[PDB]
Amino acid sequence: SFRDWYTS
Amino acid sequence: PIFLNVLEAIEPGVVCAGHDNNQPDSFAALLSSLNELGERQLVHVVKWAKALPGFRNLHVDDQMAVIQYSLMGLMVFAMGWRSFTNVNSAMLYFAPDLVFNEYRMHKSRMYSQCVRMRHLSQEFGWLQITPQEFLCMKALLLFSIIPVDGLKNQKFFDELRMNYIKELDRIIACSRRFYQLTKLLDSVQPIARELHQFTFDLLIKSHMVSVDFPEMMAEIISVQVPKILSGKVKPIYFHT
Ligand SMILES: C[C@](O)(CS(=O)(=O)c1ccc(F)cc1)C(=O)Nc1ccc(C#N)c(C(F)(F)F)c1
Repeated sequence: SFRDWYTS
Repeated sequence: PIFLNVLEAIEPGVVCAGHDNNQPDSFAALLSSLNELGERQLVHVVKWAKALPGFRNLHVDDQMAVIQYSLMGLMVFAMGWRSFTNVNSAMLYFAPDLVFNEYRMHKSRMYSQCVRMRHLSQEFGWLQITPQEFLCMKALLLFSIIPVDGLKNQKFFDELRMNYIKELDRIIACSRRFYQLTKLLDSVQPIARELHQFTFDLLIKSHMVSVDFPEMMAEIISVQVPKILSGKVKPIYFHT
């Protein structure tokens, strides 16, 4: 979710 | 001065907190805006960092980690600077709509840390920090906290840190300026650590005190910040 938002 | 050109060009602008300055300074109100401001600043720190010279050379997972670990410190250091250049250190300029005077410092239940942060702010004027030294130092803070067991591609990190230390010397050029500023950089970490502890404790007991955390900041606080508080993830101090 930080991950999803960062790499989106 | 190519490296500094870039630092100046990517530097975030003004971030407001969205705080209602007609409600009275209550713990829950002040901290709910601080938590919101924290998310709003994370957004800008991400865009900033992705545009930094060499940052994308890092493994993607290490990019994400380094931003999450160092976020507190980056925000503290930039806030100290704002407090200096805007209000000459009289109050803590978290944002244009969230300026902490003495009373707010008390109501936030973070007074001792607040007092450390305005000391830091004073240092900016005392040492006569230049805008260009501030920027290079801020960019170093991104590369100043890492897992004791290292990152996924640790060599790319070490290269990068090394090159940002060199840029800081290309800018200083005396031995004594390096000593003052490495020392200023180190003083960020203890403050960030206390903020981290305070933020963690507050999240755990947040339902009780009516404090509101944005989702992403909750995840960060619950997944990344304990790595730091449990000693798996430590600052890279210059001194002691
Ligand atoms: C209490 C808290 O809201 C926690 S948070 O912002 O959610 C946060 C959460 C996780 C972190 F790793 C760092 C910060 C916080 O420290 N907010 C906050 C917001 C803005 C600024 C600024 N400027 C700062 C400070 F660094 F300056 F203290 C702190």
